[PDB]
Amino acid sequence: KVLKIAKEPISLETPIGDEEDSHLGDFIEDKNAILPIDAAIQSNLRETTTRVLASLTPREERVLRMRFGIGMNTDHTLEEVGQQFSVTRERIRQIEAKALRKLKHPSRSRKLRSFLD
Amino acid sequence: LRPLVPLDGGRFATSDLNDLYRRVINRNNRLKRLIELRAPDIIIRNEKRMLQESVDALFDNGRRGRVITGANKRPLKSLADMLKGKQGRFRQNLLGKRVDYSGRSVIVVGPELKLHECGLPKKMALELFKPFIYARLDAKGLSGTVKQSKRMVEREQPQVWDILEEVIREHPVLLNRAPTLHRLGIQAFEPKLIEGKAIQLHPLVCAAFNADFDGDQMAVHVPLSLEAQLEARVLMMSTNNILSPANGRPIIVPSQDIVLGLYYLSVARDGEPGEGKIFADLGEIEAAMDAGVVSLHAKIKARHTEMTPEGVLLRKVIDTTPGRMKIAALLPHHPQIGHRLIEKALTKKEIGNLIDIVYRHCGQKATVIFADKVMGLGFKEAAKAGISFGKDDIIIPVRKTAIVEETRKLAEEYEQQYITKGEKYNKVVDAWAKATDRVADEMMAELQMKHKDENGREKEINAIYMMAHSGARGSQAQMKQLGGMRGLMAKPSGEIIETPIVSNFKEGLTVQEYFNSTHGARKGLADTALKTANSGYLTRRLVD
Amino acid sequence: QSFTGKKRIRKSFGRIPEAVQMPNLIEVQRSSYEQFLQRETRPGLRRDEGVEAVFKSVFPIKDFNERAVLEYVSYEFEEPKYDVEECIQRDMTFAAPLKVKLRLIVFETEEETGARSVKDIKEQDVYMGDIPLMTDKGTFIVNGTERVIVSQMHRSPGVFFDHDKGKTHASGKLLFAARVIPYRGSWLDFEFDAKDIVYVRIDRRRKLPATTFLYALGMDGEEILTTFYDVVPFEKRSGGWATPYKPERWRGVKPEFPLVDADTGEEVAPAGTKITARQAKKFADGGLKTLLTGRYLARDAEIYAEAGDELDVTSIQALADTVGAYMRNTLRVDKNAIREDALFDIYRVMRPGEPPTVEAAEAMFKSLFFDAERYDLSSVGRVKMNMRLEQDVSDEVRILRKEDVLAVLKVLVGLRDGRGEIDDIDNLGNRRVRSVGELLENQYRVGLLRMERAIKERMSSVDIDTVMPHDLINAKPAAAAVREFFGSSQLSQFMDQTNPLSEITHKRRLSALGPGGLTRERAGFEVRDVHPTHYGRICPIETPEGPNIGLINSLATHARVNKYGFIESPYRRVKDGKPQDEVVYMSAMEESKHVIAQSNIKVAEGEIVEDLVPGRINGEPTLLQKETVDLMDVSPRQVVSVAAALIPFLENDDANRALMGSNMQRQAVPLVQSDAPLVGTGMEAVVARDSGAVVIAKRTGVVEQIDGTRIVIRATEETDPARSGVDIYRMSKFQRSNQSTCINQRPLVKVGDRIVAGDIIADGPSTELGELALGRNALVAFMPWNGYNFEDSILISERIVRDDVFTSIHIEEFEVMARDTKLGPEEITRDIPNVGEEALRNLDEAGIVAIGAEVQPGDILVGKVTPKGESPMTPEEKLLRAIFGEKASDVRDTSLRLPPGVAGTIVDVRVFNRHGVDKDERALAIERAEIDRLGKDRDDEFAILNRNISGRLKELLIGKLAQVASGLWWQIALEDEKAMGELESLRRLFDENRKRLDRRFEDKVDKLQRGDELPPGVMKMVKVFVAVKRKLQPGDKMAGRHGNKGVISRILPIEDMPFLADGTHVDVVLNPLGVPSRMNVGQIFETHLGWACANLGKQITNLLEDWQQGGQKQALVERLTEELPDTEEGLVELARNLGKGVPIATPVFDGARMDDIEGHLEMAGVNKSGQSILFDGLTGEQFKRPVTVGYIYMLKLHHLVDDKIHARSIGPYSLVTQQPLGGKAQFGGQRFGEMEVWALEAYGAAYTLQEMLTVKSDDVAGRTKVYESIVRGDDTFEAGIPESFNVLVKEMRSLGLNVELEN
Amino acid sequence: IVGRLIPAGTGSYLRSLQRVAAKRDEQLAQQRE
Amino acid sequence: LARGTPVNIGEAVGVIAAQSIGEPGTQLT
Amino acid sequence: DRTDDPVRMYL
Ligand SMILES: [Mg+2]
Repeated sequence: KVLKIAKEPISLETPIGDEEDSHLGDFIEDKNAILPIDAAIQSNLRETTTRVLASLTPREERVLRMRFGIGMNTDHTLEEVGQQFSVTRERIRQIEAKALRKLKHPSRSRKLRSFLD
Repeated sequence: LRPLVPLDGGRFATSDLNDLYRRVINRNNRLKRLIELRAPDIIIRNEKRMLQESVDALFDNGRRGRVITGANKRPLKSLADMLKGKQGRFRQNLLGKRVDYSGRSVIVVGPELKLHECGLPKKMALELFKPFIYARLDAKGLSGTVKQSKRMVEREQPQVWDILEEVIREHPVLLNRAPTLHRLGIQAFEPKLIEGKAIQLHPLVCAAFNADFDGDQMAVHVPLSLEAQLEARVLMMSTNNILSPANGRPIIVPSQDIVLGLYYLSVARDGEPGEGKIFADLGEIEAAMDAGVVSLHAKIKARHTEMTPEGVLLRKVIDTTPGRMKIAALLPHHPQIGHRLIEKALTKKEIGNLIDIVYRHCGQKATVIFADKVMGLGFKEAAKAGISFGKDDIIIPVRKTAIVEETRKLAEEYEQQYITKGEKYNKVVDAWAKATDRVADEMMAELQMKHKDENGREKEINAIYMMAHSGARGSQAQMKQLGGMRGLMAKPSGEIIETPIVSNFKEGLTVQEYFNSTHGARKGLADTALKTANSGYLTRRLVD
Repeated sequence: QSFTGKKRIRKSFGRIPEAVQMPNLIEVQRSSYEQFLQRETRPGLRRDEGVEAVFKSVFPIKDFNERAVLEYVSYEFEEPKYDVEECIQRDMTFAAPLKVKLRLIVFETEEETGARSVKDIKEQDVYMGDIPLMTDKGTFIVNGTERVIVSQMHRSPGVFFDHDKGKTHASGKLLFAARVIPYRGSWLDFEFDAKDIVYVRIDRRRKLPATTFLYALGMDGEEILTTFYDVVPFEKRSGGWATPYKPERWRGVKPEFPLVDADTGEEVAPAGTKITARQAKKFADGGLKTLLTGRYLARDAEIYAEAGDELDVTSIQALADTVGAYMRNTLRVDKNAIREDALFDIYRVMRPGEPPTVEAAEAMFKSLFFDAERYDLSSVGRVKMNMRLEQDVSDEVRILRKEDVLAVLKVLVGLRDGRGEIDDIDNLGNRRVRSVGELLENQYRVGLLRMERAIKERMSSVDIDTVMPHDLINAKPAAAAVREFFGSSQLSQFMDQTNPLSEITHKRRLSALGPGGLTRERAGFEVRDVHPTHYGRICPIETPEGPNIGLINSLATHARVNKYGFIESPYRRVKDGKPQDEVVYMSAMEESKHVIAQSNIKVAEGEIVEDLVPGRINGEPTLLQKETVDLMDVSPRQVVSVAAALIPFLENDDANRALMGSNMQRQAVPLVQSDAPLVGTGMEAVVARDSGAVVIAKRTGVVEQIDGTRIVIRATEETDPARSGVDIYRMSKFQRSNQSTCINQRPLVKVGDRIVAGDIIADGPSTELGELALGRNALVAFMPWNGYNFEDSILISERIVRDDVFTSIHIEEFEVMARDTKLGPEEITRDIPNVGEEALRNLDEAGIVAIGAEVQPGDILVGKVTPKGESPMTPEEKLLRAIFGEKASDVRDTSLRLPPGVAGTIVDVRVFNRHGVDKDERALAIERAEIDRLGKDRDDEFAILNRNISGRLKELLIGKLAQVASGLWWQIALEDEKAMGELESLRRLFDENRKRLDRRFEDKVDKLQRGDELPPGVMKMVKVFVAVKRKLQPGDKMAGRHGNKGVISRILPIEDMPFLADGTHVDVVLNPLGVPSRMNVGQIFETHLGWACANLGKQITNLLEDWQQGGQKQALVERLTEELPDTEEGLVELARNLGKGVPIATPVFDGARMDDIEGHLEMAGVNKSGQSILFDGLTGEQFKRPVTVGYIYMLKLHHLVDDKIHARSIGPYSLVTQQPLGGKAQFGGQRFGEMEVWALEAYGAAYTLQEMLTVKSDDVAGRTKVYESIVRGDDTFEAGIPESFNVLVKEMRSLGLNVELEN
Repeated sequence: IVGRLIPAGTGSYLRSLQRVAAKRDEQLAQQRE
Repeated sequence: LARGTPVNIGEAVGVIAAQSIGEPGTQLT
Repeated sequence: DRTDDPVRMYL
């Protein structure tokens, strides 16, 4: 581990060809910039989830969304989402398991079978 | 902005500004430690000077001693060095943005396509119209989700090709040639999903692009917005870029092949089969040509509507030719135009004036349709004509050896007694610079004469003379250089060579004359590569 | 004729060129490195030029504080640790270690004694480093993708006098800047100004007077004007006008004073020419004239005289008891009259910040010019100075002598007004060419100077008495210099290895750019021209068309580089009238005084009978008579280069269009089944035999067997006993060239065919029968076919793509790494999760693609499993994962995939495991198959060796019933002892050879099992070699042989092409408009010659099909082809190769004229018009005009449509600007530049510019929005602030600016 | 450089439309004091 | 100069003129 | 005599 310790970071403005044009900084990729395709699957995963949740129970869909968070980013735990609906107990976990096993059929989970990859 | 992304190989790629900021931070920390340590007054002030130099180099780095990085030997760029060169807001950052949704492919002639339709490779249309293909698959219902669509087009399934031809129907794509010198360099075309992997470009439009098909990557762009997709149809279309912005001359004029075909169709000779054989309609000419009764030398009479006066004009039996009738039928019906324009030889200048008059008097739709027809007509009548270059095509003037001998003898009469500069100029200007157009003029005169066969009909016109007269690729200077005297080569300072250079490219040039030729031509070739830089600089100054 | 033309006899067209055989094409760099690396014994190490000289000049050092010397005895060169064939795969440095002898002595002791207890030397030895020994083909393999070092053309050292052309002048005067350019040091400028004064503009920094420079040397003041002026024969006051003057310079001057004779008189008032007055003065015992005042009296003149010459008087105090006016003006303008003042001025000019001192300034000038350590002017510089300005012998001295500056100033002041021509700074002989040898010598000298500085800094601490040998000498800067020279140097930037001609033209490439010369911008319109001395030494046609035109012009075919550095082109020396045979490579410097007459002149049986032979006495061509001729050109192709010499009818091509064709000869991919051109050039055989990738028979014996992978050859007809035995040539199979193209070799020799030594056995890439074949000859019709070839585009037939005639391989050989990232070691296992099983096909258990399995574009090539941290937990993705029950994969997909292309099949998949843990659980079967094939080839070589050894032993024993006793190969089984002893000695020597081979193979297998050389980070590297079969798809830049380039048009079927009279369809249909526009009519003549050759081939093959080896076929071959009649039975094989067209070797400037081509067409059954009737293919009609239908030699230039096509809607974006990357590297996008954005700006398309450079590329928050909108269906977008403007305002905010938005 | 719509061409017409819309909004604001 | 119709408001007249002046470049001198 | 160099000034 001593060797291979980034001995000398090469300058990002170094030339790449026979001339001083198109330096290395213009050829480095981006491992953090969200590509537009990956954002497309994000928006559609927001649309494809709102459609699958529209078939569930209204209160059940609300508690399932609160379990993860579609509009609200505050991902609540089982008990936290439990207090918002009824007595915080295994009933919330039971309804969550029932909903999860609900949209696993070829009818509801049809457009999502090719979504998880 | 100055990243430190880990490159492939465990070697970090730190930006140039990172080293400058590190140096500035080091100088600041050293100055803070010296001030708190109560260093000598000559070291603290020297520390302040070092910090000042570091901050100077961090901003511009040019006004100082060009501080180089500790690792590399290249001059480190700074906040000012970035904005100056192309790698900042000048070219790389703001103006010359590496726009996505684009494509670069070698271009090929697209004569089977319309003037407003450019060939697009199927392997490139998918990568260019990926979001549009996804939208068409989602609206059509073929793909359930975006991920499934991307999984569909990624493998290039057979069901997505039908959607690609449907999405690319009226969506123009910007064809961007490598060098652009005017607004016609970016022309939008209704793409056609052609086979192969090369942009099938229209022959008439590549002249405006400055793009020949000897290798010219035409960068294709795709407008995403509904207005940009529509903006490329109202203004960036090839049909709307007929007349070049330089002057009132159409840039969609046939350059090389269509002009040659029209010249071959318009050349009229008094000797040919079917002399004065009056025809009924335009189709009668082709029906008789397919029967071998009338040739294409344009010497037969027929009927055609010229449409000169107000309103419709009667089908007057004109004394025109059959070859000029095939082009005359392509002309739109409108006053001030008709067969009167095709009566000339129909060279490149005349054909450009014809596309200009058809646009100057008639509309753009009829002008573009006439350009599309004449390109197909010129192409069909040029391949069937047989315009191949041959050994007897470039005819050397028979009255050339005698004139060369007399010139070289006149170059020796005054040279016996000898001022040397005056005698040299008499032997290079009046001896070789003069009579080199005399030999070229004699060659042109012997090439213009239509040789008549024993049967009273002329054999044929020289293909090189046809190319020179029609204006496709020939010229008087090029004719003289190819078959004439070849002129006199240049010098590094600009002086004309005094030695005799009597040989054309059709004949065998010895080593010395060809070396002089490549000594005079490399100057012009460098001017094509060096003076073009001055042209780009002038264009950049003018647009700004 | 040497087993390469006997089956491909080419009817030559040259008149009679046999002046001098052209040297080896790669001989430039070969002979360069062979003076940089002697590689022989001690007597062979005596080389004043090369690495030895610089080493012996820099290695010996001394210590002024401890009296420690580090002597240099000699260096021993060792063989390379890795072979070229083994180094090309390892991707390492093909270098050999340098062992130098050291000798540290401490004899010089104190107490006035010259010998100490350790006075005796120790005879040390230090590992200097590994230097890239030049391969036999001149490649200089530093890593994978071997890069050859192009020669550089820098300003040769020596004094120069660049007379200004009016620029930077007062009104119109000249400058005459006398500048001496040293080989290594500081430049000097002695230019003038409008004031008519010489200023020593040292290194173009300041313009201090030359009097300061003269004072720095010591010869200035009352002794500098000694060579400039003298004493006048004047007298004092006396009766009348008494003066003992001699009239010798009064001619052409008005008689301002009555200098009449003493007795009678002379010097009349007219003073026209003084032609008679001078004669009378000379005949009258001197020109005693009885007569100015305001003249220059700065001659030698402390008791009665004073400093300076400004009297303005009438010779008071008893006078102190228009060609040259420069020295007197500089001495007065100079404010420094003391040498100390001049030294101070020089120190202030060089170092203005440092305070000048008395001894410090004198030491600075000495170290700058009087010091050979810094002002290292090469011997070529001293010889060039001695030639320009005449001086004594100074080959040993390098620094500019004090007398040299005086001669330079004198010649400058003489050339200011006539008196000799200036020295042009743009002369070939003035521009000495440097090669890889001299460049590596200079950079190794720099590295040795750095090492000497380090050793001097380190020796002061470590004592020399009882010190470990070579403990203070470092080795990092030694090898670091050569690594930088081969890693990122401008001269070692790339090696164009698309074909054997590209390697030769790249090796014979004199690039005027790079370190030590003018850059691409620095060139200008001057150096981008061709000087007259370039004739014969540097080709003027073959030059890159881009911005680097005139700077990378390749060397001529016959030109050679002298020991000094100047290009020496051969010239057949001729005496008065009779041209003798003695040849001498006359350099460009000595070519001016000699008169040269060009070749291609009608010479009689014993001399030239023209009497008006053409030529040039010095650059300028003229008409020189038969007499007064000493130098003659060797061959007409001496002016053209290697890449240009293969242009048939090159004299017919244009000077500019030939540059396009000569550049594409080196830019033609190697085609499978590529045959020699029917209308090729005789240079093709020489360029193919003197190039790389072609095995040449190093022996005379007959070939034994041929299996493609290798070719065994017998020893010779007369071989030594145990010198070498049999020599097997391992034929190089399909390996990726430096241009990502195929390099394949075919064993042209047949089983049981004797081959002499020195001939090409197996062809290389794009070669057939030994001759160079850049492409395949295709039937061409130069007619516009339906507009598909309207522009320079080239129509194409399906027969040229169906027959697999223009198809290359282009092995990509992608590389993948498995570097151990910080978040756990990266894995190369089977596949990353969340991947379909269709992409995992063709992958073994290791994870790499199976060797020989076709891989579509984008398929998984090597599964790279890279562990990382937990990705950003999104709510929708977490819900989907919980719904499907799967778990979030902690590893990120990083498996290498093929880019969009038609690559398909995989040739080789090399795996380089780490030395630590290799073959533990990955690439085990790969290494197993590798060792199995290695053992198989070793066993085959051992078997063939034993076979030939047994054959030789039987041949030796039969001369000294052997069939009944076959086991007597090692025992005589009789009373013989001498023969048995000789057989035992031969068998033991052959067993030693076999043991050496086995030792090499076991060393190779041990190196393979121990772990290949891997980078410090990555542990397992897989180099998958994917090979393509690119056909002639529409888009390929198929350029002609002469320069008529053009993209291939639509591939018409073999039915729609234009029909010929014989029914054959042309494979290509070019455009005839390219000839009149660009005067390349030789392409038409070349096509006519190719058509004649094709008709001759069809006639001969139609004559052999009816009667094989008929008695009349030889007569027709003799009539068409004299070196044709061969006693062998190869006539049945020669016709098989001639059936495709009898090849022709036409010289570059002595080929076939119009009459020759006409006669060839008449004798080959071709129409006399050159053209031929060509029926249409689309519709079908006899064209009413003669159409040219010939066999043009088309190419398959590397600028394909596959490697150039590109399409990326959204690819990886940058970091500094968040813009899409450029180029086809990783899904780049076509950059929309300022000049290309103006096209839409002038247009009304502002919405496009508001979305192409606002939301398309540089809007990370708008790009995703517009993509989601386009995917949803609505074509609406929004983009307020692009990332470009954001980074621009952040950079401007970084400085003291206040760039800030508002309202 | 700023990335906004160009004031020439279709961008020029959209700028004219924006100006006339701002004038209309000002006239409407003047109606309601 | 694009068509026979008069110039319309909004065209980059200066940019069009600059391009028309730069087009004769690369073949001057 | 403007050196325009910190090193030279320090020296
Ligand atoms: Mg072109």
